[PDB]
Amino acid sequence: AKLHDYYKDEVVKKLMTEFNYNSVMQVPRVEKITLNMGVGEAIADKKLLDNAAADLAAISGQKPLITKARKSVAGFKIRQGYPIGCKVTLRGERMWEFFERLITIAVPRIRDFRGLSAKSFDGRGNYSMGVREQIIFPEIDYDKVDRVRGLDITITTTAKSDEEGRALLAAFDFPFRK
Amino acid sequence: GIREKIKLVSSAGTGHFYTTTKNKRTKPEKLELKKFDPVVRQHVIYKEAK
Amino acid sequence: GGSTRNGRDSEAKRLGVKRFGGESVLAGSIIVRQRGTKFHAGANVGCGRDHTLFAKADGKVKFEVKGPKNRKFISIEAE
Amino acid sequence: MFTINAEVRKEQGKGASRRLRAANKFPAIIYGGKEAPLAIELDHDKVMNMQAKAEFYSEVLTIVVDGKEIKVKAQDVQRHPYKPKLQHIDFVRA
Amino acid sequence: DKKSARIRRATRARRKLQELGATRLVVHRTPRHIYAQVIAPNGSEVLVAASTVEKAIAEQLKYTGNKDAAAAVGKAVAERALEKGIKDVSFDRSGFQYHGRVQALADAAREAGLQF
Amino acid sequence: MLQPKRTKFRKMHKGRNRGLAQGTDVSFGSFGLKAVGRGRLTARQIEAARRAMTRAVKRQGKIWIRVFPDKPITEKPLAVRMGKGKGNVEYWVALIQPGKVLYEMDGVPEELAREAFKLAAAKLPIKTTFVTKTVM
RNA sequence: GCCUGGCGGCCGUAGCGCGGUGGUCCCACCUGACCCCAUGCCGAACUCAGAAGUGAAACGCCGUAGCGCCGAUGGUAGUGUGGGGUCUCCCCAUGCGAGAGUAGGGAACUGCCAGGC
RNA sequence: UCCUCCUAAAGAGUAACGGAGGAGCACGAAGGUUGGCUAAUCCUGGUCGGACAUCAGGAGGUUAGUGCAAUGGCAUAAGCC
RNA sequence: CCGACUUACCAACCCGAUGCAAACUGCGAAUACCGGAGAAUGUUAUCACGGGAGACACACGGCGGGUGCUAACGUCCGUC
RNA sequence: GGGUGAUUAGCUCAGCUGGGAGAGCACCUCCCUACAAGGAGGGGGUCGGCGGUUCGAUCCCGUCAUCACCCACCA
Repeated sequence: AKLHDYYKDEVVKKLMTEFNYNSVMQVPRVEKITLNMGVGEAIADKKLLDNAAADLAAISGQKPLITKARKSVAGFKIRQGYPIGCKVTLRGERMWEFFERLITIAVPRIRDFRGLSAKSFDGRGNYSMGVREQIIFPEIDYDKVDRVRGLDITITTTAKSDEEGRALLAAFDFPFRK
Repeated sequence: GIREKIKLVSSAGTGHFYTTTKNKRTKPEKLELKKFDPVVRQHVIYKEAK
Repeated sequence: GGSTRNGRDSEAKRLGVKRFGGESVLAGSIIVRQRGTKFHAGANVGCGRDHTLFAKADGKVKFEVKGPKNRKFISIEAE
Repeated sequence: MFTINAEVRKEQGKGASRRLRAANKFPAIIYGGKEAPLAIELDHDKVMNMQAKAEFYSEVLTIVVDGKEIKVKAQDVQRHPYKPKLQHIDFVRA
Repeated sequence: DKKSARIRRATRARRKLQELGATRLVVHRTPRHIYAQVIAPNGSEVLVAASTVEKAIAEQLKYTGNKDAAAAVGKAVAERALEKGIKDVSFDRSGFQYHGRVQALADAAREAGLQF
Repeated sequence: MLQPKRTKFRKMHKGRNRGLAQGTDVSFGSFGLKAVGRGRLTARQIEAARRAMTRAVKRQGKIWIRVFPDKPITEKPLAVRMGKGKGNVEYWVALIQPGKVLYEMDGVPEELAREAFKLAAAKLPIKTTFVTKTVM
């Protein structure tokens, strides 16, 4: 696959051919991004978040899911059997296709971009790179917009180290805060 | 109770009506399910529930 | 009160105990108000979700402990 | 604790235990040290006066069985619930 | 592992086909190889075995996991089962989905004389 | 004095004493008092014995009491004809047996521990006897 | 023999962690999907054509008292029977005889078969 | 009047105007069936969430769930989709 | 923006000393209770239908429990 | 002891369906004059305690704590 064919030999060599590494698949790689969008907060109107998931076609190319809640909770007016979000989460093929679209082209459209992720790493690719209100990806003929729209995204790996993950997130271009 | 017994008509126009226990006067939901018939013994659509 | 009632425990006590049998039909592990404690095995097929050992035979009931979690199984004994 | 003597026993349990504990003998056992357990009977004379001193449990003991002498250590002491009497004792090999 | 949660989906059906008893065909598949092995009700003996590991497939087929390689095992286990005189008994597919290469093996076995 | 604050049940079998139970071995200190008979024990007797030892040893050493009441027991408040269910619980009770060690001490002289347990034994319904650590 | 893999036997002492190791063969990532087929989302399952790369994740096999798991001997508790008494319970004779506690075990055994060496 | 969990002694039966909790209906669905799924709770981290929502990982474990009360059955789930 | 003193102050989780459960069970008996084949002794003792009942109000001694003050020539039950 | 009921703002209570606490008077403060009064704002509740049933417990259940009252009847 066209992203990994480069990453498996041309970069991160310090965890493939240097000290304590002779196995080339022992370094972490990107496979999943935890993109989610909720709808269960609008449970008293029931129509406010009815078609919000149908206008994510600029941030997720996949078909949404119906979902169910985790627990029946009264002060959130929700039953366990009731819909809570729409998923739209990218794993595999459409995740690498989004990793080529994040922070690569919309570079003249940023508001501050002071470093994205600075802390809260742990071992599972815990690099939170969400926008804090969207910048809109370059697209044909758009003219009407809304307030307080954005996404939350972490590039979570099947790993146990974000110390070794700091070599993965230094194999590609990514800012960090200084 | 307040739920009470109710009889259904059929799409075959049977004299025999099908019985269930179901509310009409305070919580109507109706019923249409198809069941066994006593006239040719090959089932009929019991419907409407008054 | 009021009352603590005491009620009853009722009869219908266990039939599926020791090597015995019938003459035409046997339900060698039939029990009331309990399910999922005993099961059927061998080549003769017992009852469904209740797994009671039923047989159309003069043969006697067999008690075994078999397979995973050493579960209680019932069959018909060869003589 | 200078050397003590014991004898092998074959009759055991309740009535034989109470008939051994007749103000004259005690039951004992020797186990561990990569060898099988051995059941023995012990005369009351020395062992009771020996278990008065804490060195009986923190220093090894020499025991004679079948005329031959071996090293052991004290491990457990079973007592009587309503009289000051010894019921049974354990020794471990060294 | 990538097999235990598949095997879990057959436990109930295995225990229902235990009411008919008799032999189990043990159809098993991997991306490079397709297998079938008729075992006794007690696991103590085997009747017949066929796979895409055999010289009668491994030089005829371009890949030993191919759809035609599953059909080639189907007609091979059948001609052996007929020679061992195996009659009408139930089918055993190790928790795999029948539609695909498992059905390709079973249909090629039905035309080759397997009683199913 | 001396009872739990929550209970799963309070109506109980009175029961009888087997004469055995756990005990015999001193393991909180070096000296103690043993029951050496059968009888009945209350919290008021335990407190009267606690109040006795604190006159002999005052602030010296530590004092351990491995005993606490075994059951709630029901009583009716006036002399009465029995019937119409059991009464209520105002005290708990224990049955004690000869092997029970009641009280243990350590940081004190032996001739004072024995004298303090003699003073405490005067508060108890039965004859009681002095016990030592027995080196094990 | 030793291994790779399959479905079982037995119903755990067989495990998990930590450590050792292989891909030659087997196997799992992995290659490609536009193709025959599909997902309450998906090349996850499933489908279909595989071998550019890998022994990492995973997987099989193995070693080891950190943890999960299992406990002998004797004495004791309990008990069946017959006899005695200083009988709100005990003794004597005798068949049966725990559990905790202690010493210790502990990382299986394996049946049938195809293939690799 | 009817259902049991204890009293009950591991045959049956069985004592307190004793101890604990219920039924006199509801469910066309929680029914038939094909295929698929695995809890609670507690810890940390994650956008517009501000003890608490959307969810990610761990620890945890016949502690969730099942119309309705106790016990019994439940992962091949009878629980949920 | 998180630090230091005190505290028979508390504690998930794990453990030792220690004393415990009928309405608790991650261990666990002895007898009793019943079926089948078979022998020995017997009062044919058996099981079943037909004719006739009478009776369904009882005390005590061991064994073991509940209940009472482990009081009563007390009380409620099991067992022989 | 035995029984029948109850506990919400300082005080007297509304609201006893399992759905997010309310009135009058007081308090404190302004307009009216020094003030009861007339008017307008501002402020505080484990809705007695502790477990349990549940999506959810002032509310339903059990049991205490406190409060009010009836009964010590048969000779």
